Amino acid sequence: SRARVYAEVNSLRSREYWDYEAHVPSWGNQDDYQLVRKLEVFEAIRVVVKILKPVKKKKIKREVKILENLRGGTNIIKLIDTVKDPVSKTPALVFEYINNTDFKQLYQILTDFDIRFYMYELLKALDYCHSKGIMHRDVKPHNVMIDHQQKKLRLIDWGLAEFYHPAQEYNVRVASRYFKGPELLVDYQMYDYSLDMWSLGCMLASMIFRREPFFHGQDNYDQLVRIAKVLGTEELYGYLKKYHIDLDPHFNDILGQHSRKRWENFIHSENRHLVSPEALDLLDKLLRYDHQQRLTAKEAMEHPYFYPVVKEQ
Ligand SMILES: O=C1C=C2C[C@]3(O)COc4c(ccc(O)c4O)C3=C2C=C1O
Ligand SMILES: [Cl-]
Repeated sequence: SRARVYAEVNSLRSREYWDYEAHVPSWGNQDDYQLVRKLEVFEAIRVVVKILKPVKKKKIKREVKILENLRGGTNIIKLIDTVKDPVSKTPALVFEYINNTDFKQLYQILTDFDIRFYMYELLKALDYCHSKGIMHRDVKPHNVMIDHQQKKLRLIDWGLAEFYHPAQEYNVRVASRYFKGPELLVDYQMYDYSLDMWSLGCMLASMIFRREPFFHGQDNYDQLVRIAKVLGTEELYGYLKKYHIDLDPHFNDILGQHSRKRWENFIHSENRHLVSPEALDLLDKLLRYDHQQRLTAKEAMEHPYFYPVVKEQ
């Protein structure tokens, strides 16, 4: 399997780009930054300070190299410095301050324009990083930072983000349960930037249908079952057949007969305004079992759904 876009990007670049094992950060004095408040992560002297956890050294390079690569990115959060504590020789990331407004409080008040705006802003981010050979693997509304007064956005926490090298197999052990795409739930390693487009999409469902999460699996197997109830099982099975995927025996007695529903099955009085058939066209093109069948980040910014947002640019 391969990416429809940006697939060579890293290959055409100096090894130094994407070989993070070879990265050597300069760690600075965290005494430049004092605890003000806690979010883990803290606010400080403004900034936000991330204390890297009991994590292997290799995992840390990957997140610094990637943040430097994406420095100067549209709607991508930015790194002011990487530091350590004098007494505590533990590594630390320090980011620009965005004045957050927790998505659970801010989603319920969104207008059918707010949604496309903030989704457009997300796609600006995802496409930019997809164009640098990096894939996020952790797009949830938690990692989507918004300032509704400022109407700014930042995609955050690149703790999990990996460089894309074609035909490379990746850990299927990433992302949050609700925003995991089918590739992760059926143990398929040869995934790419499409994953984030499932993530994003999943969030689209939530924003216009106000069912948050949209796919609320109660375990990791159920998370695929929950998806088969919308998208249908036959279309699922064909997807597995195509990529010659071994289906774990536990899925045997928990899928069965399921039908492609109508994305309109999810409209009701409370969400009526927020749905437009342009939302329901993009959305379909975004939530497809087959990672390759899915919209790219670019093709998405082109969907009609955003014609109202491009107009006021
Ligand atoms: O891994 C993380 C995790 C967070 C959690 C979180 O604290 C959310 O809230 C934030 C923020 C950063 C700046 C900011 O201004 C803000 O409000 C966050 C992060 C950045 C990261 O890289
Ligand atoms: Cl990983």
